[PDB]
Order: sequence, then C-alpha cells, then structure tokens
Amino acid sequence: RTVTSSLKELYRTKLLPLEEHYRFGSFHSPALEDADFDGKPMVLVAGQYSTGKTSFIQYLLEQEVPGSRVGPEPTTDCFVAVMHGETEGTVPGNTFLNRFMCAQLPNQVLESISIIDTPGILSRGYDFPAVLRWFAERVDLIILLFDAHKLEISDEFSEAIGALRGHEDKIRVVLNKADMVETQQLMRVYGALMWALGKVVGTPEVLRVYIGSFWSQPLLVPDNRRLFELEEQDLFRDIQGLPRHAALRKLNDLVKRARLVRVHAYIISYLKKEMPTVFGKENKKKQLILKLPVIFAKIQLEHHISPGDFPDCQKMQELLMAHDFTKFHSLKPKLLEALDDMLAQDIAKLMPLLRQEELESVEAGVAGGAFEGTRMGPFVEWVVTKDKSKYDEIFYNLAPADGKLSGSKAKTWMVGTKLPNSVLGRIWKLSDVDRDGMLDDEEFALASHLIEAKLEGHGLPTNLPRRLVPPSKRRQ
Amino acid sequence: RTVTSSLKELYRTKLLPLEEHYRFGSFHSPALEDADFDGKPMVLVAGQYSTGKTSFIQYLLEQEVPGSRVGPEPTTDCFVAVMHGETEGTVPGNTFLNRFMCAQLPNQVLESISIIDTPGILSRGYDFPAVLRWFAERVDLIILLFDAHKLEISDEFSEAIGALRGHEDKIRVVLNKADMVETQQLMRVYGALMWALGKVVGTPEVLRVYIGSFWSQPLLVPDNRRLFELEEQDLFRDIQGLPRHAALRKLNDLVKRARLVRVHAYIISYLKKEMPTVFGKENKKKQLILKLPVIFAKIQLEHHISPGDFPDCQKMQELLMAHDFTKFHSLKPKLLEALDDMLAQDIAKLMPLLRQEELESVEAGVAGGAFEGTRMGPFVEWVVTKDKSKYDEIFYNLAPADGKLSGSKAKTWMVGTKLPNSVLGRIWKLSDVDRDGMLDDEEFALASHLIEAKLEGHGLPTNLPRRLVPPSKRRQ
Ligand SMILES: Nc1ncnc2c1ncn2[C@@H]1O[C@H](COP(=O)(O)OP(=O)(O)NP(=O)(O)O)[C@@H](O)[C@H]1O
Ligand SMILES: Nc1ncnc2c1ncn2[C@@H]1O[C@H](COP(=O)(O)OP(=O)(O)NP(=O)(O)O)[C@@H](O)[C@H]1O
Ligand SMILES: [Ca+2]
Ligand SMILES: [Ca+2]
Ligand SMILES: [Mg+2]
Ligand SMILES: [Mg+2]
Repeated sequence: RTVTSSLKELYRTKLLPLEEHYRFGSFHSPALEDADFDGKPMVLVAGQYSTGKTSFIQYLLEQEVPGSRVGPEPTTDCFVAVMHGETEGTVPGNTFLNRFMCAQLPNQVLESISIIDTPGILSRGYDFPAVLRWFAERVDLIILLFDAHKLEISDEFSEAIGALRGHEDKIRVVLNKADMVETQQLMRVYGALMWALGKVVGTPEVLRVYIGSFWSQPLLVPDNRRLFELEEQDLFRDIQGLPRHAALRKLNDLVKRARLVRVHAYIISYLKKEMPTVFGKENKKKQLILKLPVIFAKIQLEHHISPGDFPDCQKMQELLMAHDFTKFHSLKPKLLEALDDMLAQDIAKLMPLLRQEELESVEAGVAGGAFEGTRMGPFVEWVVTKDKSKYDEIFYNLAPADGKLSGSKAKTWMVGTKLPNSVLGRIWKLSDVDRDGMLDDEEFALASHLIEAKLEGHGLPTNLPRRLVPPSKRRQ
Repeated sequence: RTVTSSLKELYRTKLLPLEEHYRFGSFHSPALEDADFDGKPMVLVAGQYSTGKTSFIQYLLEQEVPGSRVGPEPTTDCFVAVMHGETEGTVPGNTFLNRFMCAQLPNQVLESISIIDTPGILSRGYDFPAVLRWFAERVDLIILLFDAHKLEISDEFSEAIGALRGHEDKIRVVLNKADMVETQQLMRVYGALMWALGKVVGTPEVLRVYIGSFWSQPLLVPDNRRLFELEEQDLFRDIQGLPRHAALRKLNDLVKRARLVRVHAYIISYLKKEMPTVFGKENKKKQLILKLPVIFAKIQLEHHISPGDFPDCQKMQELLMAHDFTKFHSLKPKLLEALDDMLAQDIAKLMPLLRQEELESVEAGVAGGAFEGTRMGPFVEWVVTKDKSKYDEIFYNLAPADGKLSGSKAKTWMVGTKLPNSVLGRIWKLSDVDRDGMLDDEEFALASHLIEAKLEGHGLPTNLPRRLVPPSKRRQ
C-alpha cells in the first residue's frame, strides 16, 4: 500500500505488457522482479587501476573487506558485491558469474546499503561497458575515481562513461589522493579532469567532483585539509541520504525505462508495418536496416521524443540483424496509450504521495561506519589610532620616501627590535597590506602594534582580521 | 642582419608575392608593414563586463590609467591602447577608430610592452569577433578574464573564443577575484569554467587558468593566498618573459599565415581553373560556391593540409559571392614552391640562429611595475618514546575500549589539564591521526606530549610534521 508498491503495480499493469509484446527483453532489458523494488540500495565504485576503489570502500566501512585486498600494481580482477551478512567471509556466486564474488560482514553500513566493487578499467574478457550499463540501470549511486597522482582517461573509460549515458544524475566523480600532490598541481589536474569529462559526457550540465583522499592515512601535503574534510562530508551526506529516498530514484528510473520502451515499441511497430506479407521479406529487411537512422529520425519527426530516448542505431542494427521481422507485432495504440497515461497522470499523483513519504523516517539513514559523527572530534573602530602619533613620530624619523618606508629600512628597524626572524617575517607579511613591499604610515603603525603585541607575549594571528586592517580596508 | 630581419625578407620575397597574386588582402589579411616586425609586443586583455580587465592592467602597472576608470555596472565602451609615452594623458586615434583611444604614461612596463584594453563582452556596433581575430593575429598574449564571483559564459564570448581559433597558444585564461568566494565554491566555479571551455574551444590540449585576484585590495576569504600569489607569479613570469622572445612568436605566426595563404591560393586557383572561358560564367560560379565544402574537402584529399588550415566555408562564401571569378589567377606552381621551400628549409635554418639569439639579453625583460622583486618582501627517531611508558600508565588507567580511548573521556581528561578549549581542540585535531574520533596509546602519548609542550610555553604547530607522527606514520 506504499509508493514503491504503487510503482510496482504501475509497472506490472502498464509497462510489462508493452515490453512483453514488443519483446523488449531480447533487445535492452529483461522484465523486472520484485527484487528490484524491495531490495537494499546499491552503490557502485568504478575507476581505473590503482585509483583506490577498494581503499575507498574500506574507508567507508572503516573495516577491511573479507575477500578484497589492496596493492600497488593491479591486484583484484572481478566484481565484489560487498554486502551485509552475519558471518565474515566469502562466496563466489549462458551468463557468467565466475567473474563475480560476494563478501559479507556484520556492519551497520551494510545494514543500510550494499556496495559493489568493480574491476579496474584498463589504462578482452567480458562486455564491461554493457555490465556497467546494466548496473547503471539498477544502481543508486555510481562513484567514479580519478587519482590526482596519475591523471589518465583511457579509451576504455570513455567507453564506460559512454555507457553510463542517461544516468549521469547517479554519478559522483571523486578525485582521489588529492593530498599527495602540491596544490597548484592539484588545480592543474582538476582542470584537466573537468576539461576531459566536459568533452566526453557531452551534457550541458556539469558533474560534481568530490576532492579528497579517502583513507585513514596521514596527509602528505596538508595545506588543503579543510577542503578535503568538507568534500568528504558532502559526499558522505549524499551516500548516507540514500535509504531515505529510494522510492524517488526508483520512480524516476521507471519513467526513464518507460520512455525507452515506448520508443522501441514504435521502432518494431514501424518495421513490422513496413514488411511485405509473403515475398520480398529478405532485402526489404536488409535494406530496412540500411534505412534505420532515417526511421529513428522520421519517428522523431512525427512522435515527439528526444534524441536522448533512442538506442544506438548500430547495436540495434546488430540485433535487428538477429531477428525475424515477419514475427514482429504491429502498432497497438491501446498499450501505448496505457503507457503515456501511466507516466503522465499516474506518476503525477504518485508525486504528492511521494513527498508525504519523503518526510517520514530518517531512521533508514545509513548508520556509523565512516558516517558516525563522533569521528569529527569532541570539540567543535581601530586599535592603533591611540598610539598612532607616536608610531608616526618614529616612522617619519626613519626618513621614508613620500609616505612609504623602503623594505630594507623597515627590515633593519624591525630586526632592530631584537625579535627572531621568523616572527618578524610573519609580522611583515601581516603588515604589508597592499603588499607592494614598502610600509606607509598606517601599515607601519600596524607593524609596530604587532611588534609590541609579540613583545608582551602574544601569539600572532595567521590572517589579519578586518578590525586590524587600517581603515582604508575593504568595500562591502 | 638579425632574425626578425631574416623573417621580414623571407616574408617579402617568399610570401608577399603569393598573397598579392591570389589577392589574400581582400579575403583575410592585408600585407604586412615593417611595423609588425619592429614594434613593441602587445598584450591583450579581454573578458566580459566587470571581470576586472581595467583593474588587472591598473594592477600590472601599479598605476592608474590616464583615460580608463573603473566601476560597478559597465563603464568604458571602447579599445584603450595603454602604451608608453613621455606625457600623461590621452589622444583618440572606411575603417572606424572613434571606438579607439590611446593612453600614454612614463612607466617601465610600458617601455617593455604595451597593453591594449578592450570593451566588455556583452553577457550591435562593430565586428567584435573580427577585431579580436585581427588582434589575435597580431598580439603576443591574450588574457581572458572570468570572475569567480559571477561565472557566466555568454554566447558573444564563445563567439569570441571561436574567433581566437588557431591562436590558443597565446591565451592565458585568468579566473579573477577568486578571493571573494569560499573555497569549495571556488572549486565549483573553476570546475564549471574548465567544463565549459573544454566544450567550447574543442582542442585536446587544455588551456592554463591562472587563479587569483589581481588588485592591491585586502583578501576577503584569505585561506588560499599562497595559491594566489603563486599563480600570480607564474603569469607574471609569462608576461615578463615576452620581449626576450618575440622573434619566436613572430616566426611562428609567419608560419601560420604561410599555411593559410597556401590553402587559399589553392582555393582561388581551383575555382579559376574550373571557370568556363566566355559563357556560362554566372551559374558555374553560383553553383561553384554551392559546391564549396566539396572543393575544400577534395583539396584536402589531394594536397595534404589540415582541417585546421581552412577558412570558414560560409564567410568565404559571402566574399566569393562578392568577387569576379574570370578575374582570378591560375595555379602557379612556382610561387607555391617558393612558399613550401621557404617554410621548410629556410625556417629550418632560422631555428638554430634563433636559439643562439634566445640566449642573448634578458635586458629586454619587463622592468618593475607589478614585476619588481622587492614586492614580495625583504624577508624570504620519535620524541615521545622516552615518556611513553608513563603516558601509557595514564592512558590505561583511563579505561579505554580495546586500545582506543573514547573522545568524551579524552576530552574530560584534556580539559582536566586546565588548558583553554581552543588550544585543547587544536591539540586534539593534531593528535587524532587516523582521525576516527578516539585516541589509541600512541596518539594519546602524542596528545600528552603536546599538552606538556604547551604547558612549558610553546606555540603549537599548525600541521603535525612527520617526526612527530607515531611511527605507524606513512609509506614513501
Ligand atoms: N587516498 C589515497 N592516497 C594515496 N594513496 C592511496 C589512497 N588510497 C589508496 N592509495 C594507494 O594507492 C593504491 C591503490 O590501491 P587500491 O585501493 O587497491 O586501488 P584500486 O582502485 O582498488 N586498484 P584495482 O582494484 O586493482 O583497480 C594502493 O597502493 C594504495 O595503498
Ligand atoms: N580582484 C578583484 N576582486 C574583487 N573585486 C574586483 C577585483 N578587481 C576589480 N574588482 C571590482 O569589480 C568591478 C570590475 O571593475 P573593472 O576593473 O572596471 O572591470 P572591467 O572588466 O574593466 N569592466 P568593463 O571594462 O566595464 O568590462 C569593479 O567594481 C572593481 O572594483
Ligand atoms: Ca605597503
Ligand atoms: Ca584515533
Ligand atoms: Mg581493487
Ligand atoms: Mg573597463
């Protein structure tokens, strides 16, 4: 009596019949079970060799994976479905599953979701893309890893991303080990990545990248850790927030499928309606698949669907090559109508019910692993105008240019204050506000203030706060 | 007797004749003067409204521009050639120059180079792109500004970048005012920019962006200033290093032009060779321009040039529309040969002479403005193993889980040390190395060490250095 229930009935009564009639199962997807309506949300981790997928998961679980280890040059070569289970251990599952393993372990995260770990994308066994597309159809989130340490986008990869088409909304691109590269360089890599991806996925809507280094190791180059913890938090929120709304992603994928189904129905229908009854069959067919892009196109001319909805002409050509046309069924306006109406109105009403559900129970939310909150720790006019005239007395007794004291002179004086170099350098950096290399009266008074401050026994700030900036400070 | 000299003669004797014969001047570019061989290198600053072009220049010169002011909503509407001169002031210059102004001022930077400032690209007066292309042909560097504060890539802009085609090597993309946006957001914008640009310019080679805020104002959000000063330094080196090698960029642009010339020569030649002597002229022409892409293409079939070398078919169609075919000249293998040979062998020998020149005088280098060096300022096993057993005594007297002390307990103890919260929080952050939220024995000993340290009267580090990381530290 819930919403996924409603989705399921909608499917069974409105979609399934059309799929079965135009034999969707032998072209794109087999019919769905209850298992893909009533099962734990999956996240998929993909990327090329040594990008840290396994590490990433290890890190999400803050626990080691029974079957999967981690190493320098490529180690594991198959799909590991990291999922819940009462015992620690493993179990290895026309179709081929010997390239498929299953790991189980008592762990809350695995209560909330399950994480399927993939083989590394090469920088000739199966139809990797095809499987990525199958998962893409089924899965809740797709994590793509790039490592800022060895930026590479292989052909195979861009084929994979080609295969994730229509599901970009499920993609989280994470740029890993950003902590093992000097920052400028990071900028360089990030830039390259987004350029590349930009050209590759081709959508006008930009993918979010999460910048960090997903492992409990110390940070190599630490001067960016704020950003890393932040990005990590964002992604974690995104993952942790999955169980709360699977209904929505389900609904949505149902819509997408629907659209594809409708398209293909039209395709077969038209082919069948083009076929001659008894003789000529052969070449009317071969030619008919010679004229496929014409078909798709015209069908767009007179039906209103998006280039986004159509399958691949050539693959569809392979398969169409495999089928018998005379056996195809004809256009059936009834079932179609059922469809159009379904999505339109029925999904219309499911929306409101959905919202009402989308404020129900955060209990479903993913519980501690790398998610636990205790992991962040248990903890969390102008002042110199009084001494100005004095400072000025000094400053002007130091013979400045035209209001600006040379850097060298400033230094000799400063070092004259018998303070250690380091402190002084920091003070300089703090005081040279327009940062030209000299010190004018105000900047100088500031410097002096800071020197006195340190003399009293005061840690210096690391960034000059507004209240200390000479009043020629900043518009707002 | 120098290299630009040699270039000039090469041009005059090997290129000019071909241009003049196939009337290059009435299609792409007029013939060159000595003035574009013997003149001060230009840099061009472009971008859309309020991106800070004028500010950028102001900042490069560390001086205000006589004619050009700066404001909130769009202010200046023309081209300002900021160039050297003995007096401060201005002077306003079929062609139209009333959209052109000239400013002069005594200033070293203006001794080394001149900077042409442009109107803001709208987010119907002239052929903006065309002029950007003319400058692109002539100019040494092209600065494109985007502001991290209002990321927008207008149609007009992408038309401009479309117009910079073939000269991307001269492009420095700078993302301005990066200091007025929180860092994550910066990442977001940068990402967007590179995605967009990626899709727009279309080359497999990625453009460098320089991230900063080019003005002497204080920094809004300061926690990225290292990067900003760094990027600034890189760009400055790039600009400052121009006079040192104009010969190279000249040579190179000469090559590029050559290639274009050759192409177009072929085009006209073929058209003329297709034209019928006395009658039929009319439609053989109109049709001949109906079949232009066919021409270009076949000419690639049988001549070996790159899609990179060909003009725009449609524009060439407008102009071809303007010309008389019977007046065109025929293919002249001689002049062409002269060309091919020129670039090939002659440029071959110019290279070595060039290198010898490219180690001659850095004196030409741009002198102080924002370039002066004095602007950066006048300034620039494990230790706890001894007290370990003691610390451990405490740690284990605190009843930890299985080697890990809960965060709350750790806190009560720490706060027990009667240190201020802030310090303690910092210490925590420093000590929780695997950053899970508890403290194991080593991490705890570290914490203790740090606490004692602060008690003695010691500033805390801001980043735990390797020598202090418990020996389970980091692979290398
Ligand atoms: N965040 C990180 N920063 C730096 N190094 C890392 C990080 N994560 C993992 N590594 C190291 O980089 C390598 C990648 O390890 P791994 O986690 O196996 O990647 P992977 O994607 O599982 N490789 P594969 O499964 O063979 O495609 C290992 O040697 C790790 O020790
Ligand atoms: N680095 C910076 N950070 C923040 N704000 C800036 C920066 N540079 C300039 N501004 C402000 O942003 C606006 C842009 O000023 P301006 O230098 O005139 O840009 P512009 O590109 O010359 N505009 P236009 O010539 O009309 O296209 C002005 O109000 C400046 O005060
Ligand atoms: Ca100063
Ligand atoms: Ca810890
Ligand atoms: Mg692995
Ligand atoms: Mg301006």
